[PDB]
Amino acid sequence: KCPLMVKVLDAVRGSPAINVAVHVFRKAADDTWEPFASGKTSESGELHGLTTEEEFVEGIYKVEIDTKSYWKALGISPFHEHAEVVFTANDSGPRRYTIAALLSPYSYSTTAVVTN
Amino acid sequence: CPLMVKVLDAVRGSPAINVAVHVFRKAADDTWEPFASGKTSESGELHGLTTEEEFVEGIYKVEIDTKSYWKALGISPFHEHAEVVFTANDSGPRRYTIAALLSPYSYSTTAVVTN
Amino acid sequence: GTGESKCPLMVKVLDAVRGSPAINVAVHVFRKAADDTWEPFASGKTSESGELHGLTTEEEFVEGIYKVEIDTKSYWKALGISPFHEHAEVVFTANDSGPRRYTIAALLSPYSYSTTAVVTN
Amino acid sequence: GKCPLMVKVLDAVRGSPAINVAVHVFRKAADDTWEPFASGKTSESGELHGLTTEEEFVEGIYKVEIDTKSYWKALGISPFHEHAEVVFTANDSGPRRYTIAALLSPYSYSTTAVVTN
Amino acid sequence: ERDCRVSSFRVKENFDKARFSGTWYAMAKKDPEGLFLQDNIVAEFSVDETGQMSATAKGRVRLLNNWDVCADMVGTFTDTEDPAKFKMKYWGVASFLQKGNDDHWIVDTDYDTYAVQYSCRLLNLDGTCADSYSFVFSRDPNGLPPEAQKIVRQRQEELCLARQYRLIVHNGYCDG
Amino acid sequence: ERDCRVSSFRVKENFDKARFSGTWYAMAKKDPEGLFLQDNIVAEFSVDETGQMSATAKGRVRLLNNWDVCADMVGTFTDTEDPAKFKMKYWGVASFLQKGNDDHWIVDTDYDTYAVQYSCRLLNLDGTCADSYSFVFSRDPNGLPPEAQKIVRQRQEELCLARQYRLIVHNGYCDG
Ligand SMILES: CCCCCCCC/C=C/CCCCCCCC(=O)O
Ligand SMILES: CCCCCCCC/C=C\CCCCCCCC(=O)O
Repeated sequence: KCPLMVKVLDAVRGSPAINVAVHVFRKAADDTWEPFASGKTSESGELHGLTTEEEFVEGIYKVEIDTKSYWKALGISPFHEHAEVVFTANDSGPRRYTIAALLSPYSYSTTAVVTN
Repeated sequence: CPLMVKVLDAVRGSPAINVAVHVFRKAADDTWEPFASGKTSESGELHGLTTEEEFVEGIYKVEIDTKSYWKALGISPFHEHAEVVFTANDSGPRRYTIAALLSPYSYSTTAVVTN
Repeated sequence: GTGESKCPLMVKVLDAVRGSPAINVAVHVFRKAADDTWEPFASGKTSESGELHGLTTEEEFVEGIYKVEIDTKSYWKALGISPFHEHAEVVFTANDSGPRRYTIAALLSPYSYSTTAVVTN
Repeated sequence: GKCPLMVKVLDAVRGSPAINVAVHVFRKAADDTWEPFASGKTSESGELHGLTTEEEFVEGIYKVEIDTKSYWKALGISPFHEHAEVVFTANDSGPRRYTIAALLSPYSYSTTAVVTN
Repeated sequence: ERDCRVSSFRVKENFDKARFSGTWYAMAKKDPEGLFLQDNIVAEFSVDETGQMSATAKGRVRLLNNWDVCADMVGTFTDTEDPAKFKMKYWGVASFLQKGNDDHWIVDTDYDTYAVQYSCRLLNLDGTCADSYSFVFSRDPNGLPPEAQKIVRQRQEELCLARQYRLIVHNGYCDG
Repeated sequence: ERDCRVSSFRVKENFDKARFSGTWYAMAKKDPEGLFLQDNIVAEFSVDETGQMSATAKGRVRLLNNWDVCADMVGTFTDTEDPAKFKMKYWGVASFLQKGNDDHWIVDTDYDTYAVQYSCRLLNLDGTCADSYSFVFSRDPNGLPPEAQKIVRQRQEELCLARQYRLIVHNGYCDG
């Protein structure tokens, strides 16, 4: 199945954070973020299918979540421009990764569930 | 103080001002004594709850009234209140600080213990 | 009066230290009584995915105040670390506001936890 | 003619300040790169005071980068995150006093802003 | 000299749920403490198979600092000894929205033009009201004929709420 | 006096991965900075279809302040121009456990009795070691015959690590 899944939750409304812009990058030889993958969260708050076992290779990744778009489209003025999660992936055998972010105007938490 | 409580608002981005806090200790039979109580200040902290003297050992419950905080702002929040429950001073002297980060459908709680 | 059975209440636990499903965690549920006592309501332990399903039925889960108590201390000791918390309590009113499904999710650390709810219209 | 940006970092695992956490502050330029704006390390109580002064703290987009990786590796754990990354616009309506706060775990961090007038 | 005990207030005689059903625009409201519905308030009343009344309001709610949202409310009415007095159980489709359970009184209506509703949330010990809200509704959003307005003012006076109602604005803020 | 440049260190001649395979008990270790494996260390060396060497290891790790856990480690060796020198990519089955990529040298072995391994993680500019670890392995956990001990001491001396190895205890901590 999917080596990378993102999940987003709204801490204010107690529900799936639907249609959130999520962008992914892989750090380059030259320290530049190369556009890698892109999408929007489904009904359940879940971006599935971002990449494939093969294409997702050892490196450093930045998952950027467009929290600010979400909050403004609802009429709240957020504190954060976006939410970055920067991590090394695939350096330690073949594994599945799950980013989960829980959103608030002036706050967010992110967590990882990597499976052996 | 032996016990400090800091509360934050994850939504408005500020101290949670006037959050009512009610601390209990556990009785020999298994209920709670209203040990101390107060309200968060303009910075959201509750200093002067107790003294080293009275702050004996045993099981303690810090109960933060979040419902009132949120209802006073339009929202029907999910939680009645927050409850940190911890054993204190079972090896002499320690200064505990409970910190809560508040949202309508979520809170996180943390202890900063030192000494 | 018989209806299809998808869980009105699901619990989910995660280990922030190990990056994995918090497996075999003791979760107990109580409903506040007329006399303000917690009456034992539901009981169970988290599966391999970190999820407690099938805790109660639509019908038995009625308008009240509930305490979900998670045995964080048991999980951390049975693993080596000395936790700060005795357990993690989640106190909340349920079913006062139409028929809804509830989801408690807790994220665990020795000196910290966070809880969050996902209620569905 | 007291600093406008304070950082508090906590350890969710040991239950104490994250001491000696390296914090690096950047600001955004016309062309879209980051100026090394400020630099420091969390103190014995995990706070970073005197990062900057009201006047140099001009308007713009700002990134506070918290070195979590070092903190955790120096304790045995191979953590998940490279570092923690708060990005916010500051001072597009007069002055304001910011306190970025972070709660830390190997596979999770939460971050939050306490803004004052 | 004016008796202000809520139990002394005239309510609708032989109130008829069926003639009351349909759309009612909120034209004026007296707010309680912790006011909820701001403006743009429109209710839709129905009667059940079983004869129970229910309703389904829409409106702008100003949450937090200044977060505005269109609330979809829903309320169900249980009957009492008196055909014009109900207990209203209510919540919004979105759960973060206010829930509750309020007495709900049809103080007066002619079914075709206007209704005056009243709710007492909290009592003083002499039986007078410590926290109440009251809505004036009309079948027609543009306003009331002079005969209707006159009755309405008279009812506002009897609820001891004269001059305390806020005017409700309708500007299509809540359009699908 | 004694030449201490890592590039001057003698390694195993025509090292044979196949004779090297099987179980090796860790008998002494020179810790690097940021030490990982504590004690109860046992490695299992194998060779693949392709001829590539790999290994497994079990061991007690102390994490945080004082959290002890049995680490299940895994490593893969890519070859180099020298049959005794490898690059080891390694991680634990549990991802919170240390990962990395270290030089891995077989300084000497017997295949039957003892092996001495060495890793240089960081260099000084004069070619000497700034951070290294070294393991002494035996086929039998009880210890080494005097002839093996003599050679081992001699190898420790030449890696410029004399007197610097910590004794690895084996008390069944990692069973069940
Ligand atoms: C010299 C490596 C240990 C014995 C070979 C076993 C290789 C297979 C296990 C994976 C490597 C894990 C060892 C990395 C630990 C480095 C030194 C330390 O413990 O501080
Ligand atoms: C009296 C309200 C309109 C008629 C009932 C409409 C039914 C919709 C469900 C209840 C709406 C909630 C009204 C409770 C808030 C009243 C006071 C306030 O808005 O501040």
